[PDB]
Amino acid sequence: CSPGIWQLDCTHLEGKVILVAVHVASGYIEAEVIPAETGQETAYFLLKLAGRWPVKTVHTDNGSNFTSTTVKAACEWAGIKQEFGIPIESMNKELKKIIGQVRDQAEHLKTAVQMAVFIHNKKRKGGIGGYSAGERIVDIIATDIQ
Amino acid sequence: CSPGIWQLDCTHLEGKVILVAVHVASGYIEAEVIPAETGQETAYFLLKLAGRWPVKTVHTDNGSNFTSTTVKAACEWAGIKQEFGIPYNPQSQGVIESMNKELKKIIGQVRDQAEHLKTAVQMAVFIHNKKRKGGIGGYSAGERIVDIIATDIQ
Repeated sequence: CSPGIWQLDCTHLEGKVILVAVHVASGYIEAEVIPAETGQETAYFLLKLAGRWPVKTVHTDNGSNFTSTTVKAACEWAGIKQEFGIPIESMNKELKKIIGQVRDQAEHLKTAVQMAVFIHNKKRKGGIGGYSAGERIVDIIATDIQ
Repeated sequence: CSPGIWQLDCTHLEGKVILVAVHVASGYIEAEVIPAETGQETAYFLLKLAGRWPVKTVHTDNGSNFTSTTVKAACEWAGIKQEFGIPYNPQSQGVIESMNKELKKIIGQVRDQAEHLKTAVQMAVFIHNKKRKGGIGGYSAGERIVDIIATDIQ
């Protein structure tokens, strides 16, 4: 597994679009409800992600928002390589599970999505000891920068 | 400085409101143009921040968006100590003001590179976090934050 590789995909709940990013080596994720499944919204999400982590390569499917000119330009500007494969998902189902679990804890889906991301990244296997995904990513990136 | 301390402020540019968080120990920042200066938008930003980093304390002023019920509940849910008082006995008040000045400087520099202010702000954040002192060697704020936090996991 490489420290700079991420997988990106869009999922759906309550007629809303959720953009999900998974740092493949750690299982860490970031997700957000976007107003429309456009290239512009996807490009905006990528720039945000690239600004906080050393993103070297992003794997995505061939959807129009992902193959868009704006996303291509954002990747060029940010120094990110895009990979598409032949024309992660084990995380979209997991995130949807946690979102179901905490859905009644907030009024809007967007808030519940963030609570679910927090829960996912802070969770320890069997809830006792070990590292969380949030701890695995800073450790992998930190040991890599030196 | 402690690995879990952040300062969060609200600034205005081109009539838009930008929320900025600075990880005091490293200089790393996260910023975003939010649609309205409300407790709801502030809380949403905080929950996002809290899910990616081990945020223990966030310093804010007493503006109505920061003292809103929704922000207090967000901090409570996330286990964040919200401090309205002047920063934790240091002199991190100078560093905390330099980033907001410095970020606005970078926003003016790249403003022509994208159509919308929101995109420019993200480009400025990227530049700020990736930037090396004098552009040669050393650590960037992005590397300092992950190193501080990783070494604190033990």
